[PDB]
Order: sequence, then C-alpha cells, then structure tokens
Amino acid sequence: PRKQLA
Amino acid sequence: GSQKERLLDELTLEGVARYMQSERCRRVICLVGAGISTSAGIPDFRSPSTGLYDNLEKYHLPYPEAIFEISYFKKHPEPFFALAKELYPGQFKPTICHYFMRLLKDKGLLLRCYTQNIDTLERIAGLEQEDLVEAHGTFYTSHCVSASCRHEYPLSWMKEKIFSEVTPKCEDCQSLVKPDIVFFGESLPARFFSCMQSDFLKVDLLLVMGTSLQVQPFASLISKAPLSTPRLLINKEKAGQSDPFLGMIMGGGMDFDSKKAYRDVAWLGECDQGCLALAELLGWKKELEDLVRREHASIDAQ
Ligand SMILES: NC(=O)c1ccc[n+]([C@@H]2O[C@H](COP(=O)([O-])OP(=O)(O)OC[C@H]3O[C@@H](n4cnc5c(N)ncnc54)[C@H](O)[C@@H]3O)[C@@H](O)[C@H]2O)c1
Ligand SMILES: *C(=O)CCCCCCCCCCCCC
Ligand SMILES: [Zn+2]
Repeated sequence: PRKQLA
Repeated sequence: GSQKERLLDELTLEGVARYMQSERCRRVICLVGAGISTSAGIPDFRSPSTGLYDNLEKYHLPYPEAIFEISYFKKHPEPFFALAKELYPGQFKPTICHYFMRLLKDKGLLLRCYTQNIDTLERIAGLEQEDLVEAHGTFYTSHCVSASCRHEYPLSWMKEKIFSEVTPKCEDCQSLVKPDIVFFGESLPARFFSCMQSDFLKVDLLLVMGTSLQVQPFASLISKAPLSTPRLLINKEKAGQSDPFLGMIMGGGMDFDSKKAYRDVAWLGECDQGCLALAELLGWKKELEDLVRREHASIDAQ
C-alpha cells in the first residue's frame, strides 16, 4: 500500500 | 505465540528498564517520527502552533497537506523546494533521543530503527543503513526522475540547488532531480516490507518515540509485533489507541489505560527527557551525556 493518512 | 502474557512486572518506565536488562530482552525495534527531531529545529506537522500544518498559509495551496503529495509535486515542484529552503537546517545536530538509539546499537540491542523522518539525523547519530528502515525515504540522496536516467545526486548538490532557488535539474538529461523521499500517494520502499516481514518475528521490545501513529502503513507496524512484546511510547501525547468508532469495524492498538492493559506503557513528555530518564534507570546516563556532548562538540567544530 501507499503512504497515506488514516 | 498469539497469547497476551504480561512480561513487564509493572506498566511503568521502571518496569520497562528492568525488562530491558532481563535475559528476555535482546532485540529492540524503534519506531520514530517527527517528534524526535523537533528539538533539532525541524517542525512536525501536528503540533499546535509550531507544526507545519499551522504555518503553510503563504504557499496558497488547497489544504496544508498538498505540498507533500506526489500529484501536486508532479504538477508543480516549486512550492515544495521553496519550503525545503525555509526548513533546511544550518546545522544537523541529532537529539538525545537519536543518541539513545545510538546507545542501543552500541549495546547490541538494536534490531532496527524504522523512521518516518527524512532529515538524516539517525545517520548522523551513527545508525548505519543496515540498522535503519527509512520508511519515507530520505534527503540523503536524490535521483533524476527519468526512468531511463535515474542519476544519483548527493545532499550537498541538492542543498546547493535548494539554496540557489534553482529547481534541481539533472546534469545528464535535464529532467527534475527529486530527493529520495516518499511523498504522500507514493509506495513505500520494498526494503520496508521485507524488513517488516522478518524483524517482527523476533522482537522483544517496541520503543515508539515522537510519532502520532496516523500515517499508514507505518502506523500498522505496532500491530505486527507479537502480542506479548512490550511497547513503550515516549511522546508528548498518547497515540496509537484504537479509535472507538473505526475500532468497531473488522490489529492490536495501544492500550495503556483500559482494564485489559498488560504490555503498553506511555511516558508523556519531551522525547529527549523520556530517553534521558530511561537511560538513567539503565545506568547509561553518563554514557549518554558524554556521547551527546562529544558528538555535538565535534559537529560544532565543523
Ligand atoms: N523531521 C522530518 O523528517 C519530518 C518532519 C515533519 C513531518 N514529517 C513527515 O510527516 C509525517 C508526520 O508523521 P509523525 O507522526 O512523525 O509526525 P506528527 O506531526 O504527525 O506527530 C509527531 C508526534 O510527536 C509529538 N511530538 C512532537 N515533538 C515532540 C517532542 N519533542 N517530544 C515528544 N513528542 C513530540 C507530537 O505531539 C505528535 O504526537 C510523516 O510521514 C513524516 O514523514 C517528517
Ligand atoms: C512524508 O510524510 C513525507 C515527508 C515530508 C516532510 C518533509 C519536512 C522537512 C523537509 C526539510 C528538511 C530537510 C532536511 C534535509
Ligand atoms: Zn537524468
């Protein structure tokens, strides 16, 4: 998966 | 196995210290974020007042988050480089918390530091590439973005470009040259996944410092430890709990305080103070003081 906020 | 046994004699710093000096504690994983580098002059995102989100008005972007998103960077890299100029420290001086991790390495206790930071301060404190998963990459190296080129540039090159206010271009092909960081929207490095598969099989302590555990998939690293592995948070605020809402839809969040708590400890305050306190219990305080003073003096004399 991809760098991301929740 | 997947049993929730209690291996801390008590859910305190003092308990963690005793555990760390038991035979059971051989392999420590550190998970760290922007909180460990605020005292080195680099802002986090989330801190009220001093955090970046509060302080990005001028860039005239939609919502403070875009300047670190890959699609916005693709559209125009200039805002990002401008901000890099604003934030770039005159001097790279790692913190007590960085040197605490150096102590773990020198003591043979460090299995890995997984960092979300891009500021290279772990390297400067003397963690080696081996020791480190730079989960969000690094400013240390940069690469031409051209698939057929991919020339590597060092930080001194990139710094010069950033201070000259010249958008960095490749000397071989004139494409953009981009710091090896993982922007929001990008895939984490392969290294991150393979270290994670192996390291979390046999970790005896998870030390979590200066992160809100809100950025994924980094945050989910806390759930990859075995259920009986103690976890210490050193942070200004509690972090990593299960949300009461999201947690109602189908990993082991932090539980410091509930009735069911058995292995998670929160030390609330400055990372630098928490590490200093922990070092003190371990009998490492003078070693830590001497290392930081000598390393800082050595940097000051460059
Ligand atoms: N130094 C850097 O490389 C840097 C700086 C800012 C943001 N980021 C990036 O932005 C994202 C933010 O994630 P994050 O969770 O690291 O940062 P964050 O801003 O989301 O949270 C930092 C956490 O550390 C706490 N904190 C800040 N200063 C502290 C101190 N001195 N002692 C103790 N606690 C302290 C904050 O209260 C917060 O819980 C990551 O993806 C990271 O790559 C990196
Ligand atoms: C993920 O969260 C992307 C990381 C972006 C944060 C960069 C903030 C600091 C950049 C300037 C520091 C320069 C250090 C060499
Ligand atoms: Zn090139």
